[PDB]
Amino acid sequence: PLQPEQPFP
Amino acid sequence: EVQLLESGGGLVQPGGSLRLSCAASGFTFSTYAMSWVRQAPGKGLEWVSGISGSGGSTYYADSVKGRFTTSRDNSKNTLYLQMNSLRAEDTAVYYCAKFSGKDCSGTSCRDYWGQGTLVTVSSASTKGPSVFPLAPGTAALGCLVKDYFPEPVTVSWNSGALTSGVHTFPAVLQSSGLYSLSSVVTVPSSSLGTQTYICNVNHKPSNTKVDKKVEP
Amino acid sequence: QLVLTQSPSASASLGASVRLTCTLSSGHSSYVIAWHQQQSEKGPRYLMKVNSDGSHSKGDGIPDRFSGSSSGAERYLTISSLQSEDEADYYCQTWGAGILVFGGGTKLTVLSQPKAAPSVTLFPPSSEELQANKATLVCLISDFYPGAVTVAWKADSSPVKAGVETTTPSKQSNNKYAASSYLSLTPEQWKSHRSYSCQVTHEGSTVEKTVAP
Repeated sequence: PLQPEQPFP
Repeated sequence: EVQLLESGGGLVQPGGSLRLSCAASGFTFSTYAMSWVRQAPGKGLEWVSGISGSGGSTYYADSVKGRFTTSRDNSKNTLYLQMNSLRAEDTAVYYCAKFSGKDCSGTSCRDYWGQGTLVTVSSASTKGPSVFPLAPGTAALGCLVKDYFPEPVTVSWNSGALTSGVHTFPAVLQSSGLYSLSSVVTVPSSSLGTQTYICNVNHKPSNTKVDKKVEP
Repeated sequence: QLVLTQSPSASASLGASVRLTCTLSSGHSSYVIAWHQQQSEKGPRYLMKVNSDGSHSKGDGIPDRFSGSSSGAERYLTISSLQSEDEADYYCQTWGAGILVFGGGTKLTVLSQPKAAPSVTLFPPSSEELQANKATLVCLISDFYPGAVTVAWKADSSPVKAGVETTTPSKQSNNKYAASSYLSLTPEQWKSHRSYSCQVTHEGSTVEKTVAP
């Protein structure tokens, strides 16, 4: 997959 | 710059509860998500929890889910970790931390750690130390900090006025389960009759504060 | 599942360079990782970030000797001109949906450091502790390298094994090792023998100190 910009939005 | 300072660690019985705090400064607290990371003795870093900048979303590792809770106060700039139903394997140093992610794009992409605070989950109870002096071109003298639990112990000399020559040794964990350490200072052999030497031992888990004078 | 793979240990020589490797599990080959340094008995220190185009975001005061690079699923930390202070545990760390993920950490040993003989100080029981009907001998061992010693206690000449507690050596700020050994006695035994001794042995050579009532 793709990693999100931030783990804890 | 950024500063993160933990507090609240200590000794807890199995099944008990404990709340950790992390005071943050140097940045706008609410614009960053805040994390907890822990490290059992001799083991690797283990993620515990994360909380969004707004406090609107919390995230937990499976190892603590349903037992640990995280919160934050965006006026006091403080992050919290509330522990319940503690187990022996929760014994660790707990670090407060701030991980930035992908934005940012220079120094805003840096991460930051706190200093950690030790959490001990054990059925063993606290014991304060007994402190004994160690007498006498240079001379060596010290203090014996015997039979305490748990870690840590701080030792200063002349209330912070004496820092050079001071070496506080790591504690031995005796087979009894209690710790002992020694703190030694190297001083000129001339000021032995002139200068006064006091070690200041402090063991927070037992509220023990001892000032011991060391004479020949 | 998102996993970071690090070898447990790594070693290179003083003044040389070393490469540490963090490998992402398949399917996360474009992810950003961070390198964190943790010296013994200290909290972690952020070093930099590394994405697929290498790049960085070095922390404050991180030396130029430290650099990062990338290739496929692998992320690297390279430390050139190694110093004793570079001995540490190095963790890579990444993140996914609602998680952080850490590698297991790599312990870096910096080889070829100078041997240093131990300094030894031996204290007798304090007067106060003897009126507490106890007696402790304190043998303090510092400024030695490598970090391995054996201690031997002797009641006069006869060696004594009971009542001995000895720490594992740990690295001090001077980048040399310290340890200590404690001999518990009854005040009877302390006063019976003409002396007691602490023998520290380090790389085949023995340093001995002695105390008496």
